[PDB]
Amino acid sequence: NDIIINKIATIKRCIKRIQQVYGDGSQFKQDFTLQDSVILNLQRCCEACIDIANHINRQQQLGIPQSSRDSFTLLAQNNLITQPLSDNLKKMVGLRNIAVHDYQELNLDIVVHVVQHHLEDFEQFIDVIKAE
Amino acid sequence: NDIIINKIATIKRCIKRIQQVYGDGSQFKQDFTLQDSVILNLQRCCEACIDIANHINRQQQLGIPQSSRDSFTLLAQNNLITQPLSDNLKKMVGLRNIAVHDYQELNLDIVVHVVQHHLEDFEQFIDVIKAE
Amino acid sequence: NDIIINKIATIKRCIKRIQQVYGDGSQFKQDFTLQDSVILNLQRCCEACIDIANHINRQQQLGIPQSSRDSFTLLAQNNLITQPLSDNLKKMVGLRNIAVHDYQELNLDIVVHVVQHHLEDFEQFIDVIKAE
Amino acid sequence: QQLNENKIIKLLRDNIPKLQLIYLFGNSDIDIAVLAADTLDNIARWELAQKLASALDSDVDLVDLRSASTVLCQQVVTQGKQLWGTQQDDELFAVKTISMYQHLQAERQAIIDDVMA
Repeated sequence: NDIIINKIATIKRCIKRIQQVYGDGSQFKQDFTLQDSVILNLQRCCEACIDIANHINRQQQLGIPQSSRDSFTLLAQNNLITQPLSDNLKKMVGLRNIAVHDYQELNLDIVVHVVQHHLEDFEQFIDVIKAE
Repeated sequence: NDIIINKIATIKRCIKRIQQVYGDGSQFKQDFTLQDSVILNLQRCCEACIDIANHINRQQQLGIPQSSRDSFTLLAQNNLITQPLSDNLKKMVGLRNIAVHDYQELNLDIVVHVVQHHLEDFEQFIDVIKAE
Repeated sequence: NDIIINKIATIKRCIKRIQQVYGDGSQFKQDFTLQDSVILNLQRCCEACIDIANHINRQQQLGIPQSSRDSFTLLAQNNLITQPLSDNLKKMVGLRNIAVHDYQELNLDIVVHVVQHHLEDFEQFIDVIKAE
Repeated sequence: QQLNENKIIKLLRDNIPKLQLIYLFGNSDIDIAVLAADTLDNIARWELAQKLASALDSDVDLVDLRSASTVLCQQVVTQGKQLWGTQQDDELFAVKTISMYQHLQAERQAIIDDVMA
């Protein structure tokens, strides 16, 4: 299957882009261009994860996902992923919407927290989908 | 690496064969065996360049190639090869696909012009990859 | 079928080219140009047979093969060509890959033996596909 | 649905000179692929895609089968419904794409093996 390979490669590319543009974080909370790049690549990661989840739900006929969060609920119900991982991907779902607009004062701390604590969730989803 | 050394030697041998068989190019349009040899050695040069690029992409995880030309695009957008050299190698890959897949009548004037002005691109690629 | 007609015509022209360039074979192991010509025309024969196999597989809805050998495998599994002919064609594909990509020392004796005894496989494939 | 197909066919034919093939593959974007005697200009191709999207009231991706990658052409061959064009051109494009995709799968096997553990 080429779709899954390409989506996994895109998630890896965007994680590398986030880790590179962010660096150590000393310049991140100061420069808005780095923040824009990080936000865009985080949204790309989240969208690609949702795409993989939907494609696997349709492939193995796990069900019809009612939403983008329910697409991970379908994977979790059939024990394809663990409930904590599903809940973290659902967290990431709200990240893309919140970071679209330009409320900078709130989302900056949230974006920093996501970059520091939630890229491992994308990598873990990559790993658990890789075993298929 | 050793594979890169072998492929560089292969490219050098095939370039020497092209230069030896082509001569002054007067008998090219007349001798079909000469054309066959030149075409096969050009295809070999393209295959070796593609193999080098794919091995480098695999070594550094620059992504997966979506096409044979893409194997050099993944280099260009990583600042490993210049955009003109990348575009010229993609031209060579297009010529190779025309030659081996036969989805278009092969143009001999294009072959003559590539022999006269585009082996320099293979030697430039050798120069760039040798200082890995 | 016009596509099958054109591919068969290509195979016939390339068979005649192999037979004419090889001649009596007295200068084959000594002249690299004749070797290159015969290799290129054998590659053309192999690629045309592969294209015909892929067309017939898609046409009869037998499946889209992932490898070029898998197309002959599908033709054999659907009783369109015999297993010995399928294996012969797949080993011709292997010879072509050896000669082009150079992932093993090229044995000119195998090329000579194929010119002497294995063009009949291309002829038989043409005659079998013709009487569809 | 069939009424939507005719709009796509006529809109592409009225703006793509020397057009040969129109495939439809894929509530989001409508997935259309085209093959002509030339390669569409990138900016002009996107502009025509936006024109199609405005006419159909849904997003549209216009795939130029002459400059697209081998994987995308393979996907279009494997699932795309041919809207317009002769069957001869369809078969030619299909066999070209299948052969090139087989050779590519041979080319990029090590990378795929490495990235997929």
